[PDB]
Amino acid sequence: LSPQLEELITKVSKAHQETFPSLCQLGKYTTNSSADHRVQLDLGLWDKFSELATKCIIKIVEFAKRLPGFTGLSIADQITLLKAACLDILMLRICTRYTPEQDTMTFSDGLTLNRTQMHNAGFGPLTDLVFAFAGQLLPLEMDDTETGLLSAICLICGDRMDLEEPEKVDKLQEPLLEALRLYARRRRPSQPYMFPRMLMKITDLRGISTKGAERAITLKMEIPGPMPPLIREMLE
Ligand SMILES: CCCCCCCCCCCCO[C@H]1O[C@H](CO)[C@@H](O[C@H]2O[C@H](CO)[C@@H](O)[C@H](O)[C@H]2O)[C@H](O)[C@H]1O
Ligand SMILES: CC1(C)CCC(C)(C)c2cc([C@H](O)C(=O)Nc3ccc(C(=O)O)cc3F)ccc21
Repeated sequence: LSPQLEELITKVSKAHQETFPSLCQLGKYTTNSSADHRVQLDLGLWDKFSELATKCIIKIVEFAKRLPGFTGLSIADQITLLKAACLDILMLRICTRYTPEQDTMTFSDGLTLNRTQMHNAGFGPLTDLVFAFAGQLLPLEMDDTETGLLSAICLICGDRMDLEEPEKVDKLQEPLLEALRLYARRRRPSQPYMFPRMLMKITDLRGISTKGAERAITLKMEIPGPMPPLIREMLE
């Protein structure tokens, strides 16, 4: 047993929770825009969606800086890691806000969109793949500590190209992986495949993020102006 490891778990858990409200903590509200038929694009929904995406990107940067050692990396390496992982973490985040009964996802201001509205906000032909990923996350029953650590593991990874100090990043990732296995096994000792299944979701996230970046390129053709600047930073 390690006191340092337990403090790391609590610190990452609290950093996730304070930068990403839980479904249960949110006052849900809805919209009647484009709610019943899929269209190419509803620009009112794109505008609201992209605004919320921008806010969540800021929250991910805030979460990252709360991770032990992260601000000890070069500023360039911090930005490199954020740019490489932010879409992955966003995809994880919105898929933890999925309500199977209503077939909806909920954003951090409580906006709750049905599947068609998600499509119409810009997800387009990526919509059903995203909802199926969200679907297959549910059986894991991850809690907010596990989502936070998995997100941290996604972000702090020394494989990203163009890192200055990849070995320093590897060493920062090591206790995160240790903490997630410890925590997961302790919380559900009868389900020992939970930790490896959680790590396998990172590859799935990367696949979904890649499709979302491809979708960003066609969506650009359809909106009257450039995407919001922090979204562009992520997509470069
Ligand atoms: C992946 C793409 C990211 C690559 C790196 C580029 C993004 C770097 C963003 C750092 C932004 C710094 O944030 C700076 O302005 C933000 C908006 O005015 C403020 O953000 C503040 O307001 C937000 C509301 O919009 C809140 O959700 C934040 O919790 C709060 O801290 C910060 O308090 C301030 O420190
Ligand atoms: C429409 C499409 C496919 C192309 C454009 C970009 C790349 C911006 C993108 C980005 C995401 C991403 O998962 C996201 O931003 N999620 C997200 C997560 C949480 C919150 C919140 O808590 O409020 C808001 C969000 F917006 C999903 C779809 C797309």
